[PDB]
Amino acid sequence: VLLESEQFLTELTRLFQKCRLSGSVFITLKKYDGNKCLLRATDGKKKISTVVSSKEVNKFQMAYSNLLRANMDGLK
Amino acid sequence: AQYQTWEEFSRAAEKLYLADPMKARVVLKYRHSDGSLCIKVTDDLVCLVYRTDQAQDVKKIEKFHSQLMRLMVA
Repeated sequence: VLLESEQFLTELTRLFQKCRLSGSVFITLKKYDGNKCLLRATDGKKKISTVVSSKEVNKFQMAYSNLLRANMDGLK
Repeated sequence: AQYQTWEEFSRAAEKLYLADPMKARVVLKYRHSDGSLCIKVTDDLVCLVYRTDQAQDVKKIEKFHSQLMRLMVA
């Protein structure tokens, strides 16, 4: 579903919290025009899509980076 | 294909992106149950994969993803 940049962050956060015991979160980046970019998040059951333009790329970048680093932990 | 190294996978991905921007794409998959993170970039002619999350490399993975986003938005 096409969603704005704000609610996409909390949807992705809830997706991260959902697959803690089982599941994988897929994040895809691709250049979509019809400059704009397309980002989709899908764990297999729920699909979320968001388009980011150059007017809010800077605002979206820091939030996306903080969210991505917050909910990823592997092997030390 | 599966270049399990650093400073070589990223350069190859950048070269693939510069080869064709309309078809280049990257998919990020994280599995919390196994604690594994995998990076795959597809150019529709070649595909590269990268297992062994190496949690120390989270910053250099997210920075690469954001850098690709910046080029996709420029």
